[PDB]
Formats: sequence, structure tokens, C-alpha cells
Amino acid sequence: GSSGSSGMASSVDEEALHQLYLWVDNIPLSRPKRNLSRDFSDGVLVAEVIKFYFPKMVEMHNYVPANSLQQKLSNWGHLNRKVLKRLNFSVPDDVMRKIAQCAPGVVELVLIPLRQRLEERQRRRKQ
Repeated sequence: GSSGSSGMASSVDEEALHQLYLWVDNIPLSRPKRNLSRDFSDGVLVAEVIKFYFPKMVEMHNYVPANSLQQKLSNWGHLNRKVLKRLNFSVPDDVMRKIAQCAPGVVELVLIPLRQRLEERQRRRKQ
């Protein structure tokens, strides 16, 4: 069909999730076959999504993929003052802790708005 929706949804429905789950797949990301909620948690995956829109912004030189919470959080923390910051995006530690802990819905609550922001930069007439 087509992108159609009657009335403005004040809250987020269960459908919204799916739409966000598909959007990711659509984008050509250098990643194998595996859940998106289990990967994103890592963090290094988020920096990739941006690369598509803004490759320059991303560096992918400091961040390192690991399998330990310690590193996980350590990585996110920076991405908050290295990436988010640029996107005038801010988030408390309490929220992050959950993200790194591969928490369902938590990290997603940031993915929805995350994309909305990126676009905000596209339109912006940056010189």
C-alpha cells in the first residue's frame, strides 16, 4: 500500500516497534544474521547506522567490540559525549546501564528518536 495513518498517536503502539525493527534491516549494515536487540546493546552497532548518513562524523577507531559489560558501558559513555552530544541528544546513566544490559525496549526507546534526529541534521544547511 503506502505510508498512511489517520490521526496522531499520542502514545507508542506495539506496531511502532516493528516499523523500527524493519527500518534497521532495510539499511545496508555490515552485520551477520542475528537479533537486533542483542547486537545494538553492544553499542558499536549504533555508530555504524550513522556511518550511512554521516560517515565523516563516525570514526570507528577508538571504540572496540567486546563481550563484557565493563567495556560495553565504557563504550556507550563516550558515544554519549562523542556522538549523542553532536546530536544535541542527552541521556542519564540509569538509562544507559539498562542499554548495555541488552534490555528490551530500553535501547529501543533511543533508536526511535535517534533516527528522527539524524534526519534533522540532513535538512540543516551546514556549510
